Amino acid sequence: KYGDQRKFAAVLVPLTTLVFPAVAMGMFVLYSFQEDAFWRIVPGTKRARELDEAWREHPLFANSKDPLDGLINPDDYEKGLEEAWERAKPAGSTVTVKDKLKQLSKQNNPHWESWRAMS
Amino acid sequence: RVPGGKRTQELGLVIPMADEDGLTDGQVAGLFVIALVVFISAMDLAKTMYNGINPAKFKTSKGKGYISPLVKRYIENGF
Amino acid sequence: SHAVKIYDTCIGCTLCVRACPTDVLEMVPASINAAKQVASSPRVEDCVGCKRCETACPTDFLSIRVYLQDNEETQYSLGLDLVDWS
Amino acid sequence: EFAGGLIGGQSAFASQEYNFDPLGLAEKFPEQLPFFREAELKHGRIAMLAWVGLVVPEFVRIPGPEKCWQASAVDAHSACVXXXXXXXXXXXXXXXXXXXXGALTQVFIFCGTLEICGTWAKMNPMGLTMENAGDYRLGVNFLPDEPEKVKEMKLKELKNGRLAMLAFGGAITQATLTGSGFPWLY
Amino acid sequence: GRCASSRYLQVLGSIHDIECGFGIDNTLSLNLQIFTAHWGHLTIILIWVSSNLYHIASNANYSLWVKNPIPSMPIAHNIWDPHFTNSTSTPYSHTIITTILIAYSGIYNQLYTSGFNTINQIYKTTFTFSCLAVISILLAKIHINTHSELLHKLASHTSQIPSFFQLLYFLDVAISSVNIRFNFHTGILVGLFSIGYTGHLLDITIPASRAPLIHTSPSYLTFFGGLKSNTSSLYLTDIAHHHLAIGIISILTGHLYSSFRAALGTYIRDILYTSHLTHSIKSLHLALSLILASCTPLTSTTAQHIYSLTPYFYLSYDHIYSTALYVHHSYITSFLAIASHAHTAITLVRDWVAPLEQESSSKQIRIHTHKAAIISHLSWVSLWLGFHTLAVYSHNDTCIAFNSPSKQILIEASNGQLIQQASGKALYGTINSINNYNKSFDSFIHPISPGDLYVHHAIALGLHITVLILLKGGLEARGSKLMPDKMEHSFGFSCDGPGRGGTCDISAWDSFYLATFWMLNSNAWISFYFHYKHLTPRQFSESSTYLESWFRDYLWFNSTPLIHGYSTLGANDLSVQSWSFLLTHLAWASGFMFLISWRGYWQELIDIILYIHLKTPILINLWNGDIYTPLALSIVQARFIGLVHFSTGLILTYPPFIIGATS
Amino acid sequence: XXXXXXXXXXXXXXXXXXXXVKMSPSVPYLPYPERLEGWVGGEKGFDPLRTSDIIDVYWLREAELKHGRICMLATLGWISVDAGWRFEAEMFQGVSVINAHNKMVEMGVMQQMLSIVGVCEIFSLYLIKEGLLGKIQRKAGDYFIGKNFLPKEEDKAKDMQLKELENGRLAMLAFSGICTQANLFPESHFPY
Ligand code: CLA
Ligand code: CLA
Ligand code: CLA
Ligand code: CLA
Ligand SMILES: CC(=O)O[C@H]1CC(C)(C)C(=C=C/C(C)=C/C=C/C(C)=C/C=C/C=C(C)/C=C/C=C(C)/C=C/[C@@]23O[C@]2(C)C[C@@H](O)CC3(C)C)[C@](C)(O)C1
Ligand SMILES: CC1=C(C#C/C(C)=C/C=C/C(C)=C/C=C/C=C(C)/C=C/C=C(C)/C=C/[C@@]23O[C@]2(C)C[C@@H](O)CC3(C)C)C(C)(C)C[C@H](O)C1
Ligand code: SF4
Ligand code: SF4
Repeated sequence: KYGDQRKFAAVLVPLTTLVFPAVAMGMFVLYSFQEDAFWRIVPGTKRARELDEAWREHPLFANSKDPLDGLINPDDYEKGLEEAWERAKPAGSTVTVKDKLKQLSKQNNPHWESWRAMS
Repeated sequence: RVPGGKRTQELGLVIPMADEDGLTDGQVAGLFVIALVVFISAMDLAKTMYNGINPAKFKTSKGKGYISPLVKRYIENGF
Repeated sequence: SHAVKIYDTCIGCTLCVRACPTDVLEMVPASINAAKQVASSPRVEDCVGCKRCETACPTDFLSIRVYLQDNEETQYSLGLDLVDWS
Repeated sequence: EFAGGLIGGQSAFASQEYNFDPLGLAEKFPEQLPFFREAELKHGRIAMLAWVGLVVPEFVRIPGPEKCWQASAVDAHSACVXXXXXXXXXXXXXXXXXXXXGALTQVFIFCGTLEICGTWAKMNPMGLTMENAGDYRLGVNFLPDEPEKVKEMKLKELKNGRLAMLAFGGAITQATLTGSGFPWLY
Repeated sequence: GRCASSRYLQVLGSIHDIECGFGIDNTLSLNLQIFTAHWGHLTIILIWVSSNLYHIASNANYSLWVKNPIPSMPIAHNIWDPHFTNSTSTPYSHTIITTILIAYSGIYNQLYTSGFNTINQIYKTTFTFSCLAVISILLAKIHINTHSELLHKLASHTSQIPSFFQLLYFLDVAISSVNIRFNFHTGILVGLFSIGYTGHLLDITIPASRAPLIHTSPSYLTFFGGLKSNTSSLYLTDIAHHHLAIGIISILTGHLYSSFRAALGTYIRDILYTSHLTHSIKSLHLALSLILASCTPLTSTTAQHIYSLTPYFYLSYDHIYSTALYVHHSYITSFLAIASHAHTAITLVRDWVAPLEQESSSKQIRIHTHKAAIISHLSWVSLWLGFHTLAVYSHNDTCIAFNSPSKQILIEASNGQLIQQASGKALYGTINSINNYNKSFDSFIHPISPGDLYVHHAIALGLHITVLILLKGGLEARGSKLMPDKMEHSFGFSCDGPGRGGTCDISAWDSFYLATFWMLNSNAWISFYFHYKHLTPRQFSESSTYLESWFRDYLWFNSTPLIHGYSTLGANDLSVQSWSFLLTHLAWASGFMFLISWRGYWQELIDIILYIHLKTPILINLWNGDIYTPLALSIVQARFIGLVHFSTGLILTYPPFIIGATS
Repeated sequence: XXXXXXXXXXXXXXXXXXXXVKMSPSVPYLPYPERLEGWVGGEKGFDPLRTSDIIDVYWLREAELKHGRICMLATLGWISVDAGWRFEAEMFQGVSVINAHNKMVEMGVMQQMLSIVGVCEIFSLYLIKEGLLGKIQRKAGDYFIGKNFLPKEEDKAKDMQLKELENGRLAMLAFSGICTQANLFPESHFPY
């Protein structure tokens, strides 16, 4: 008969539109209370820290987060910058290149990514 | 069937139904086996995408990695 | 927690400090303006984000800028009353 | 250096270099000179074999599919391929002939396989240069161990190839115009 | 501290924003995640294709529809719903027989044209496509492993020199390479796919459409025209020849860039550097935007040419297929069109490096230098079109309400008529120079009237305003006069506070949100135009110059069968259509409160409700709210949810009307 | 010179001396594919078409062994059925091997075998992946069967593994000729 496929429907439709959705919702609310929940979008999860440290352990990605990464010979760059600043230093100015860069790198933003203290 | 819409009634459009079954239960089961294979593979893929790449595998995993000889050529051919 | 940053264009109005409803901002001595003072945000963990400080700032573009971070909200940045997160 | 220092450009009166390149393609395309020499040697070899097999069938004809294995050297290509469907496309509906199918497509597929695992394998995978242009390392043990002997043997190969290319062109054109036997004359 | 109830919405709002992932540290991870997601999406597409093929094979009547296609109706799938009447018989079943749904997709004509004759072939096709889904997932796993193996091969990798760190940029050269991708896409994926489909047609489709013929001779490549008389569709020989020509052209074109060897082909970077471009081609958002802007003309022309030149057997004989396909593809291409602009704005926010202030070198730089001129002129043309279309429509409405049809302003559509006349002269010259003439082109050129002119002006107005909103959002995404720091913030953010005049809907995402309403409105105008002209060409030609005709003779008049679907007189097979009609009205109106009412009201309401819960005897001793604190939806989440409700209601309210009016 | 050249950056590369390149022994004009070194047959060094320059050899050796093993059985099956060896049970009177496939799939016994081959191959697919991924300890085409008759001299095993490949390669070309000759000339037998 044209029916006889409803034997499959009477099991599949209740299953996949009631049992599977209910199990999925229960599993989702259970997953919501894991410490790993939404670790890719929610800040301050343990797995995020472990993944970042694992990336940092790779020899290629050691100095990857540094915005100044790339200077093949930073000593040459610093020496050239110091020489160029010496010829342009205003009168009896007492600022050197080294401490100027050191104090231009050190800013005061305590409340930046402070969420790296729980997980 | 109780038709609706002007055109179906004024043209006599009908919807034939096969008196046979279509697919036998064996064929449906054969399709469901491969559907289950897709399902298992998709769950595995979802797990892998959720966890993402593990860079620290070189400290624990065996072997020494491999770059295919064409991948090297593609590396040095440019970008 | 949000991010409240003070820029050099500050002229020591103190209006931003007075407008803050949770004592996030304060006045610190400085030497970059005739008022010899600039604002500071030492307690942005209490910044709800009302942006009243930005409303009160009279510089051409705000010397104080509040950057909203919704995926960062704490109990203080949300103003939770019925519920404690501590 | 002329044409990247390839064998073939030296004159025969000696003390002179023909360095024949009126269009100056050697200096226009120095990065494709190895490919140019590959093509020149391939044309020369194919033309040598083509002239030999343009003369020979006038005397002996292998006894086979009578649809081919018959006629003048001119009516030997379109006859030994038959009315293929479009071009070099086997008729899968009626294999075993009975109307239309090729008789050389076997030569075509053998040449394709050899060419791919020949020139293509020499250039694409893990490399041809100026010196190893036509060198497929086939019968090099027969090549004498002397720096000038190898050079003169390569020059003889090149000049025989050029002569065979011109000769095949003339021979096939005369055969098409006249028919006739080996002289290929009116 | 922990999160509140807004965590779910915050996470799901960027659930696929792989750039915003927290573990992701480099373009290698981003590109590999995107590639694996592509593989999974291709698997989903293949499973969907196999799904449709299975349901046509099992719960359908393809074997009977193929015999008598013109008056017959296809079956989508059976209905198994325990909520129906266990007694009597539903209006969707022939008494005691099972319950069925009529397919309005068009797969029946697709399979019939492609050469399907038997259910067994469809079953084998379903099996093969499920196999292909398995293959796609396994390819995803394979590529994840190969890239992880390259990463592990960096445990045996060093250049013995400080330049070894350069390998960091080439790890994802497999995905990020452009020349190889362009060459192989344009050659293989386009040209050779077309050539393979020509082979399919010549081997199956043309053999399984006529009496037995020669061994697929080159006479199967014809140049007739359109609309074979018997099946009212394009000649399969013409389709095979078209695919062959396109395949040859694209195969030749695919040898352009330097893909596999450095000695052949020109580089895309050098092509752009010597032209009016040189954009940042390494941005993924830029590529996504400009390929979504490519799928948009393709999908729009698909909608136009499935109807104008029907390519499938007996597709024009179905009064519901032709409208449903056109409306579906018009909506798809509108979504892709607005997607292109949205991702252009995201590109400008995220992946665009600009010179200091004055270096007018980049194309985006030159656009941004005079962006005010662009936006002002777009506003001018939008204002002109709106004023002069609404005013002329109002003139016609007023003068036809006042018993004066002859006082209307009816500008004869002379330019479109000239284009149609030129095209018709060309086509007629083509036909007259044929020994097998008397051909037909169906609706390639249609009667153009003043109503057509007014509707085209309305459509141009809608397109202009949608482009205006999207372009303004893109150009001012990095900073406007009101908020000259907008590129320091996210692509989508709530506002900039009530001060400085008030700054609601200031982000570029808010520009997209505003532009989606205009996209929906323009698409509704286009779909109404097509459907009205489809239902009654004569009445549209005469009475469509006044908007009251659109209101009465189309909406009010054609909605009669749908509302009568289920009533206190019995039900029809349109009962689902009417129920979904009302449900989509409810969904459309439900999103008004997410758009009109804003957060603070509801936050106070939620505080009151939470007070109740923390005050109820039993709840307080089990749930103090400290875990998943209920909070009102944030501002951006609220706008997005209201937009989703509005879009769902507006889109899904239409198919019930189409089915009720055409069927 | 195993390396393709000797340099630091591929712009000032110094290509290896022509007489000093390793070179394949099968195709004398091609350099040796170093990716094949270590595997069983990697002494004839035959890989033109460069299909191992792109695909992990673990896959190809898995496919090479499966083809050879399946051809060694198929060649024996065709020879025996052609010489006349129909199974003891009745319903196996297919008269000719060329029509044995369509005859048996009609009877219903091919659907059983396709299932049994299918499950073992799905099990093979799990093995091949985890074998490649370096998770299990499995080589290419090593389904852990036998392993007791495998010679244990660290060189005799190399010969037997090579012997399996050589017989497998011969069977691949043998069965193709066997099947093709059967269709062309329905005279059907191992001698033909
Ligand atoms: C049709 C659109 C629509 C709908 C349905 C609602 C619904 C609601 N509004 Mg609202 N509103 C709207 C438009 C709408 N609004 C617009 C356009 C505005 C203009 C700004 C407002 C402004 C507004 C304000 C200012 C307030 C409301 C309030 C309310 C709520 C009070 C009514 C109630 O609790 O009934 C229940 C809700 C219903 C929708 C009734 C039907 C419920 C269904 C039919 C039964 C359940 C279905 C079943 C479970 C299916 C399960 C789901 C399925 C997935 C399984 C309710 C959630 C008030 C409120 O929240 O105070 C309590 C309030 O203060 N609204
Ligand atoms: C470019 C070379 C070339 C080409 C394209 C052809 C093409 C053709 N020949 Mg022909 N032939 C050739 C060379 C060639 N020949 C040579 C060199 C000889 C002398 C032995 C012959 C002797 C010959 C005869 C006697 C006949 C043909 C015939 C034919 C036609 C039918 C095909 C056939 O069975 O040939 C048969 C050809 C051969 C048996 C000779 C093959 C020699 C090849 C070219 C050498 C192998 C090349 C290989 C790739 C390199 C590695 C080996 C190397 C170390 C030598 C066809 C048009 C038949 C016909 O219909 O004529 C009208 C015919 O009866 N040929
Ligand atoms: C002195 C009056 C004046 C003039 C010369 C212009 C001139 C211009 N306007 Mg404009 N505009 C005006 C008033 C004026 N506007 C007012 C009052 C408004 C507020 C409604 C606007 C709103 C407006 C918009 C929104 C846009 C323009 C645009 C434009 C430019 C294109 C022309 C156009 O769209 O006109 C059409 C003008 C309108 C639709 C506005 C209505 C016209 C008003 C009512 C005229 C008022 C004149 C005034 C009463 C004269 C009093 C004289 C008396 C005191 C002696 C053009 C430079 C467009 C642009 O920038 O493109 C380049 C554009 O998009 N205008
Ligand atoms: C499906 C069959 C198959 C497969 C997968 C392999 C796989 C392999 N072989 Mg192998 N081999 C085979 C059959 C096969 N073999 C046969 C039949 C022979 C006898 C001639 C050999 C002889 C052989 C030698 C002598 C050597 C190998 C080696 C290798 C390894 C590296 C070679 C490579 O990358 O190719 C793998 C990829 C393929 C084989 C794909 C080829 C598919 C192409 C497209 C088909 C072309 C042939 C076609 C049917 C002919 C066209 C007909 C007509 C047009 C003329 C690899 C494990 C080498 C080794 O041991 O390295 C460790 C080695 O030295 N093989
Ligand atoms: C392991 C292994 O194998 O190693 C191999 C390696 C390797 C290298 C492959 C080998 C080789 C060498 C080979 C095979 C060399 C063959 C060389 C041939 C056939 C040369 C033919 C030249 C014909 C010419 C010039 C025709 C000239 C014709 C002319 C000028 C005709 C001139 C006419 O005026 C004449 C005469 C008649 C007029 O009507 C018109 C025309 C036709 C123009 C070995 C030996 O195998 C060993
Ligand atoms: C016909 C036919 C077929 C065919 C064919 C084929 C293969 C046709 C082939 C034709 C072919 C191969 C034609 C070559 C011409 C070569 C020329 C003109 C060389 C000129 C060379 C000249 C003029 C050289 C001049 C110089 O020497 C001068 C004078 C002084 C020297 O110092 C320098 C130079 C070098 C400058 C089909 C299609 C296969 C089947 C069909 O059924 C029948
Ligand atoms: S209101 Fe603005 S300008 Fe005034 S003190 Fe505060 S930050 Fe400085
Ligand atoms: S946003 Fe509000 S709470 Fe935060 S610093 Fe400014 S005024 Fe104070």
